[PDB]
Amino acid sequence: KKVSCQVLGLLQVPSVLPPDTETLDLSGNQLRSILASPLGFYTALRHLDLSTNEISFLQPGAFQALTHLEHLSLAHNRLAGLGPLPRVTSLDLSGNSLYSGLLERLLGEAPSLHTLSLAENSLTRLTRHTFRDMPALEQLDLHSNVLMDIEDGAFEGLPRLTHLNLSRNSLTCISDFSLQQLRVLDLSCNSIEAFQTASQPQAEFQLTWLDLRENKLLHFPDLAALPRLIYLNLSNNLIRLPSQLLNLDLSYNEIELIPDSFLEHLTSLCFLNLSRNCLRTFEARRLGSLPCLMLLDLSHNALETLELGARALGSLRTLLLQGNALRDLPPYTFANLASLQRLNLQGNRVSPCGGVAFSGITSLRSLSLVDNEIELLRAGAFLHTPLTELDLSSNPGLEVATGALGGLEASLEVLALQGNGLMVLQVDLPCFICLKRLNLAENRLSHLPAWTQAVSLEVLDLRNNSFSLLPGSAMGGLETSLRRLYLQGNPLSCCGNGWLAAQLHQGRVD
Amino acid sequence: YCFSSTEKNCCVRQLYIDFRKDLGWKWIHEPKGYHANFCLGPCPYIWSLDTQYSKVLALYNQHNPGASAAPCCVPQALEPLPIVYYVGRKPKVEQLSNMIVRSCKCS
Amino acid sequence: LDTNYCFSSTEKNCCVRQLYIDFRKDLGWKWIHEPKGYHANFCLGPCPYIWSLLALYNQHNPGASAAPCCVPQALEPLPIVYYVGRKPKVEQLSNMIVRSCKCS
Amino acid sequence: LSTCKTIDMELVKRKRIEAIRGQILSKLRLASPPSQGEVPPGPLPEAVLALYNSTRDRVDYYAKEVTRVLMVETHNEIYDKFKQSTHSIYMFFNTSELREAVPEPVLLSRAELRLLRLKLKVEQHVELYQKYSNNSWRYLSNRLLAPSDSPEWLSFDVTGVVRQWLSRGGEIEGFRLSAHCSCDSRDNTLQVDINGNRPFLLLMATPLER
Amino acid sequence: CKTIDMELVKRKRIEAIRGQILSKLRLASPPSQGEVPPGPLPEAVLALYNSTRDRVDYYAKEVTRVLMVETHNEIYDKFKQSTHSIYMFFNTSELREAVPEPVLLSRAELRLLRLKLKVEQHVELYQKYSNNSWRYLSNRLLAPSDSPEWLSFDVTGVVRQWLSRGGEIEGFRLSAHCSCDSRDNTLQVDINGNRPFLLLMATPLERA
Amino acid sequence: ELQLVESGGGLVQPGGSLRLSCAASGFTFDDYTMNWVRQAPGKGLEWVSAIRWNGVTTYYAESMKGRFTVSRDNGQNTLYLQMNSLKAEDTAVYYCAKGGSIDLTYGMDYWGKGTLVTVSSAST
Amino acid sequence: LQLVESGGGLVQPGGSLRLSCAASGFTFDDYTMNWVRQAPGKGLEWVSAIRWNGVTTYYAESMKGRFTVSRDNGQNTLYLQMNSLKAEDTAVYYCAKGGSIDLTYGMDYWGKGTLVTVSS
Amino acid sequence: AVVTQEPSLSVSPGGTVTITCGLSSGSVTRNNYPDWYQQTPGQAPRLLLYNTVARHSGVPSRFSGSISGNKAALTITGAQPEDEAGYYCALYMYTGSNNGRVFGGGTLLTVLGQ
Amino acid sequence: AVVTQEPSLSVSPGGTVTITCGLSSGSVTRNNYPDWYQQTPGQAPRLLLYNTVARHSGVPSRFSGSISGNKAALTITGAQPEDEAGYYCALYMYTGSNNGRVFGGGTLLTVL
Ligand SMILES: *[C@@H]1O[C@H](CO)[C@@H](O[C@@H]2O[C@H](CO)[C@@H](O[C@@H]3O[C@H](CO[C@H]4O[C@H](CO)[C@@H](O)[C@H](O)[C@@H]4O)[C@@H](O)[C@H](O)[C@@H]3O)[C@H](O)[C@H]2NC(C)=O)[C@H](O)[C@H]1NC(C)=O
Ligand SMILES: *[C@@H]1O[C@H](CO)[C@@H](O[C@@H]2O[C@H](CO)[C@@H](O[C@@H]3O[C@H](CO[C@H]4O[C@H](CO)[C@@H](O)[C@H](O)[C@@H]4O)[C@@H](O)[C@H](O)[C@@H]3O)[C@H](O)[C@H]2NC(C)=O)[C@H](O)[C@H]1NC(C)=O
Ligand SMILES: *[C@@H]1O[C@H](CO)[C@@H](O[C@@H]2O[C@H](CO)[C@@H](O)[C@H](O)[C@H]2NC(C)=O)[C@H](O)[C@H]1NC(C)=O
Ligand SMILES: *[C@@H]1O[C@H](CO)[C@@H](O)[C@H](O)[C@H]1NC(C)=O
Ligand SMILES: *[C@@H]1O[C@H](CO)[C@@H](O)[C@H](O)[C@H]1NC(C)=O
Ligand SMILES: *[C@@H]1O[C@H](CO)[C@@H](O)[C@H](O)[C@H]1NC(C)=O
Ligand SMILES: *[C@@H]1O[C@H](CO)[C@@H](O)[C@H](O)[C@H]1NC(C)=O
Ligand SMILES: *[C@@H]1O[C@H](CO)[C@@H](O)[C@H](O)[C@H]1NC(C)=O
Repeated sequence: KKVSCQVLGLLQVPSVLPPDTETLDLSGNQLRSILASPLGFYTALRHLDLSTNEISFLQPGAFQALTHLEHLSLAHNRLAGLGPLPRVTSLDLSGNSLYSGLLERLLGEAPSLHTLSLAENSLTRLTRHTFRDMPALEQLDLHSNVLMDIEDGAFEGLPRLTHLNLSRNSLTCISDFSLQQLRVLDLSCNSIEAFQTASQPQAEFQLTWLDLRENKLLHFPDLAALPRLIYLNLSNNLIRLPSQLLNLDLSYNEIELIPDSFLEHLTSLCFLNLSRNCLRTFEARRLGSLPCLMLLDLSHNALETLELGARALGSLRTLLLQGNALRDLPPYTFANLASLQRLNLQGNRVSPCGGVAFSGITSLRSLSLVDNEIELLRAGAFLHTPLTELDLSSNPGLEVATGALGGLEASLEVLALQGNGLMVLQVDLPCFICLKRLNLAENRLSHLPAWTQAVSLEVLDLRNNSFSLLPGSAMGGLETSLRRLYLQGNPLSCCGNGWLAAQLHQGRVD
Repeated sequence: YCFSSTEKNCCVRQLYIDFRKDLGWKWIHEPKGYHANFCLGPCPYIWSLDTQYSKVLALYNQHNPGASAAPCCVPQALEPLPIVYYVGRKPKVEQLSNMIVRSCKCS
Repeated sequence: LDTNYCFSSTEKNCCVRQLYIDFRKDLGWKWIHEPKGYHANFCLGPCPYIWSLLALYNQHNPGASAAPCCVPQALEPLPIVYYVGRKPKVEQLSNMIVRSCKCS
Repeated sequence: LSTCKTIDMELVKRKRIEAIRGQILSKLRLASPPSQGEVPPGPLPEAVLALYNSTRDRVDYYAKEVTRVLMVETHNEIYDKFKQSTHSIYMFFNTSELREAVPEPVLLSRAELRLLRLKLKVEQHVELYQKYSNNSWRYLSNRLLAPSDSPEWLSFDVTGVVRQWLSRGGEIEGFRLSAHCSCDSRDNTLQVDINGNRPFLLLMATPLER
Repeated sequence: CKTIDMELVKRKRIEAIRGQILSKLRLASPPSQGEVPPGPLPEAVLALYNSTRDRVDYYAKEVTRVLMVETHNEIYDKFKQSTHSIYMFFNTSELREAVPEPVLLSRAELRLLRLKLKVEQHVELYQKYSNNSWRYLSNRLLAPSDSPEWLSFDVTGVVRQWLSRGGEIEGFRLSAHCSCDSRDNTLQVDINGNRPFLLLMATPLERA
Repeated sequence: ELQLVESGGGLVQPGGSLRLSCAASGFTFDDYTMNWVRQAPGKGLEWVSAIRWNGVTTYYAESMKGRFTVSRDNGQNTLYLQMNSLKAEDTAVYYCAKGGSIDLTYGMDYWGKGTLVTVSSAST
Repeated sequence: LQLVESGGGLVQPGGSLRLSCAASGFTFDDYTMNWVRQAPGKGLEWVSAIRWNGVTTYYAESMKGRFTVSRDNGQNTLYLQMNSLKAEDTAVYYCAKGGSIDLTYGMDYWGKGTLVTVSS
Repeated sequence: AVVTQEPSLSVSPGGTVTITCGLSSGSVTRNNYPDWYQQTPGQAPRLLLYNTVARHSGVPSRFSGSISGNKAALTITGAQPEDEAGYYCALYMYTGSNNGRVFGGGTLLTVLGQ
Repeated sequence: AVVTQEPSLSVSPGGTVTITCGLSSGSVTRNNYPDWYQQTPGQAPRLLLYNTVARHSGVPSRFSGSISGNKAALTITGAQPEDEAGYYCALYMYTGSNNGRVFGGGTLLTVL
């Protein structure tokens, strides 16, 4: 009942195929016309596919002879006529160059379709008379169109429309929303500058998905009439900020301040990206704010001061704050918070305390302090912090004190010290049994602690160092757990030690 | 056409400025007012397909002629305005370039 | 500000940024025989109001557009050679290569 | 979903009002509008009105002062050597007056030589030349004047040579407007300009105060 | 501040360029390459593209070059290349075979190849009349240069009138600029008095 | 002014020869093409011949090519059409026409009065 | 293009003298003409000027009236008749070709100069 | 090739009339330069139109010319009663072995004076 | 008025020096056209600069004129031993009854 003609390329509809065939795929062909006489011979057809063609003529009675036709795919034809479709559930009209004005004459009566796809066409206006006599639609696909205007009653002929894709359009201003049955809306890649909804609706809306990304929205739109929304992408717009939302993407905007009242009604969010903005002040002074935020991204902003409240932002897991311009912070800025897991402070010049203090959090797992210009490291920087991932890379002139890593022996897994330029390391590497990967590229290190006992190290980086002699009496540890070894860039003498050449055969790499 | 109609395209709109009334100024003596005008009308970025209708290339024509990523309705031809005003007790004639908008284009 | 100032030196406001369009790789075309591609460039960056602060503001007019973006000022043409059926055709498209930007 | 079709005219109107107010105060390099207390409330003098009427008629960001310099009287002995003939007219400018007009050659931005053409019956081709020290002339420009029954002002773009006059120029340097004498036939200037009012020089320059 | 993304602006510019190329050519679809010749470009088309690329509305204008009538032709017996002037005559029938209707012409460019100049030379372009008269067209002050340069004259109205009201042979005279003091001679050298041509950009008849 | 006078027309036997002359004043032959046209009595005009400003290249009708010759004397400021071996259908009023330019284009601006050339073997 | 001057010599106090200046290589009708003097061992002193025709003249204040400058363009000659010459007028006198028809553009070329000595 | 031209036409005074001349084998282009001449019976022909559109000096502005379809058309708008004459079209082509002009049988355009 | 220069100066060869010329009464402008002449002793003076900027034909590009403050300046960059000579300034102003030129006491520039 299935005949595949995707590889086969022909010029007309075949007539030698068995009639009982239910699924026909005539993609990749060069048909130019459809006639009723060859098409009605396959009455038992259930699915028909004819995409990537050049069909320019459609007989009105060609599709009428197939009562069991379904999944109609008229994609990619020179259609720039059709009769009623009694039992077709799926329609696809992608790449057929439908302009605003052909759909009224082409579409007759069809109250039994589920999916209609008018994608990749040249539709300019969605007139009220474009959609009619089709109250069964549930999937409307209108992306890659050239729509600028939609009338107030254009979608009134679709009482059960739930998913609507209007991506890659030119829809500009939108001032009224009156689609109660809509569930999914995709207004991405448009020129929308304003998004206003109805005021005091009779019934609450049912929208649960909304893209407003890649637009020109100057303000955060008023979505108080959309209580069922769970995902909201507002990225790549120009929001300058003057109940059941979960995902919010406010990236690539001109957000300079966060209003307190805007934080009053913002609750139950789980995911949040607010990266690559120009924020000034971010203080969570209100009690009970941000109850269940599982992620919060504040990277690539210009925050100079932040004052997070006590026992307010406690459920956060992943935090990024790279690129900010912080000057002075209290040492207990992060101590009052409950269960931070991953903290990023790259390019913020945050000075650890001796015990901003980081040892006050017993739930922290990853911390990065790249390019913080730390001249000298405190001994009690991580005395009580069970950190597993540490990144103090790109810190020239850094001096490592004795016992700088206090209680990281049984917790630290990966450590990165790239570009630090350490002349000597005071950290006893072998006793870190839980360490797995190490980065020491671009440094002035000439000697390393003696590995008396084997460790669980897997990645060791030694770029641009001054290691000339590496005897096996000290470095010879962890010879069985080593998987990747790197030795380029070191001025190693020819056959100066002999252990590296012996271990290069097994348990080491180039 | 679009000089006295609210149609949605990048057009110049006539706007007369009266320094005595519109701005309440008492230091400019001549001219008492001028046609400043303003560009108005959204220039939507018309997304492109390899195959498209022939009646939509006009939407390219007066919606994205320069093929910019973020087009604006910006003036194309401007006309300078001369003014006369007094500095201290000395009169002065100055010529301010690019004041009178007479054509707007999407760009 | 033409291409000479921004092709070698970075600058905070908007100007011409490089963009070489290749008809095979960047666009996907076998019908444009010549050229293989061209430096279209684009205008990118901000333009503050002049009282909030140059060659960019030579044709500036805050009272014309609602918000002053910046648009190309000099737009060099592009000639192409392409086959229609079997006949070669050389055609000149105007305003195809961005050369200088200006706030407006 | 309903795309808006009503554009609020008053909001954009006030936005452009504020924008042009800022623009006027920005090109004039003024933080505040000036004070009329130190202004005699006089109908503007005839010279300033002549300036404004000349710069209104037709043929950098900031505002630029406009000053006219009247071409030296034909009765002066400068024109005794260069007599107004049937093939050429001479327009000499006292460059000192150009320098009290524009104090610095760098400040000059645009200079136009202004003539007032009377009624013309046949289309006339004219050439404008600049006087050198050694009684030679460099070609500057060509204008084709279509015939008309009304006097009209004519502008010649002479910004570069006027800047050269301000920097390196002499005292009484000037221009010559001749008929286009081709290599085959001699021609005459049937064109009649007033007083050989008289031609002048309009200078748009950046003031030294701003 | 910095709040724009490079990649999105770049890709939007790419798609806008695609739309612009398809729309300026009035192309609904990209041309199919089924009926292309199986070889490289001909010499005439390559020379035309080179001349269009050389340094001297909205839709695409078809470009066609028409070389001037060769200096050995009878027409130059009456108009000999004197010391003070050179003559360049064009067969307007070729111009109409290039541009079928006068209204379609968008710009016409008289192109010259000046060889070398030790001193700057003021030259002037005239067009020819039927009654052996010459009307002034333009004036250029050629600066001295040690390399051959391609000179451009905007003769759009002249060639449009030739397409409408012109005879078989219509042309120009390039003469050294004379004043009311004395007479001069043409010291610039152009090839064949290759030879100067006319670059015409006109709206194609199919897209008219 | 602008004047072309013609002479040489008359009555001859068939197969004879004439030398039609056209003297002009008011313009220069050095700038203009010169044309000979004929009009048979009661019928329409018929272009006969043309000659450019110098006289080295000439154009003819193919009912007349070889049988007719055209020449110019710019020094004498005159134009000649020498007709040899006239058939019966060669009787016509011949017109001397100035041309608009050096080409065979720009039309035939000013025409002469013409000479009525008659060919007939019939006696008086 | 050269200038030759003559007439210098010994003059009694309160005397009379007529300097002469003749040039070649250019035209007197095109340029103004200047007289400069330089005391022996001291600085230059601009004496006088005359424009292209010769009807209007310019003089220094210390010697105006006592000096009469004149031209004759027919034979390209130039004169500075010094009447009521005093005891402080001894100097080398240079006849100079100016740069234009006015006192501007500088004395473009200078002559060798003639010594005028006043003494008893 | 022969230049076909329609034999005779009648136009009311003040009306608009069109005279067409064509090739039997080919189409009249501007390269086949049409020249329109007017002949009063007994007088020398007068040039009206040259180079398909251009009017000779002295010819009224009511005479115009164009290329209509595949023929050359002379249009008289507001036919004055002194426009009754023989109208001839001379087309520049390549006959036989050389270039030359060919006349068509002109229209005896008669204006219905009474 | 009286034109004032410095009596004399010295410059090392290859350096940059500035000879300066002023009025006692008021300022100099370009309207008070400074002409700069050079005179080797026993030789007629030679014009160097006119109209505040322009060099005479044959004058090397070392000499450059300008208006510095209230006075007119001739700057020599990269001096050479043949530049040791008397430099004079001619200012065009209204001198007394008529308007004309006036000279100043020239600077005997001596290259070290
Ligand atoms: C200006 O260019 C014109 C063309 O661009 C020139 O017209 C050409 O004139 C020559 C002779 O002077 C002709 O050569 C003759 O060709 C005929 C056959 O011609 C027929 O076929 C062509 C092409 O289909 C058609 O256009 C003609 O009307 C004829 O129907 C042969 O018998 C000989 O080979 C003879 O050489 C050209 O055919 C003709 N080309 C045309 C009319 O397109 C014109 O001469 C040029 N003017 C000057 C002053 O040089
Ligand atoms: C070109 O324009 C110039 C100014 O626009 C003209 O200069 C004018 O020349 C006349 C001479 O006929 C002067 O009239 C005299 O002025 C003095 C005052 O001079 C004051 O300035 C000089 C410095 O230049 C200074 O040395 C004096 O002490 C003064 O302080 C009066 O005292 C006389 O009585 C007489 O009126 C003009 O003053 C002068 N203009 C200016 C603004 O100074 C020049 O003549 C014009 N060119 C031509 C060829 O005419
Ligand atoms: C709405 O349509 C757009 C069409 O662009 C969809 O976006 C594309 O989705 C496919 C598969 O999900 C990706 O391969 C493309 O890269 C996407 N393109 C762009 C430009 O985003 C979008 O997924 C659709 N939305 C819904 C909810 O179906
Ligand atoms: C939101 O849109 C941006 C594009 O602007 C995209 O990068 C991001 O992945 C989207 N958010 C989610 C959760 O996919
Ligand atoms: C936005 O957040 C979601 C949360 O899962 C993540 O998948 C996505 O990659 C983020 N996009 C950007 C652009 O940060
Ligand atoms: C006159 O001086 C100018 C200075 O620019 C020079 O170019 C020109 O050749 C000179 N002419 C004569 C005849 O000396
Ligand atoms: C066009 O120029 C190229 C060099 O860029 C050259 O290789 C080619 O031969 C030229 N074409 C012709 C027809 O001369
Ligand atoms: C030549 O013809 C043109 C046609 O435009 C006319 O303007 C000009 O006066 C004529 N010249 C002569 C000398 O007849």
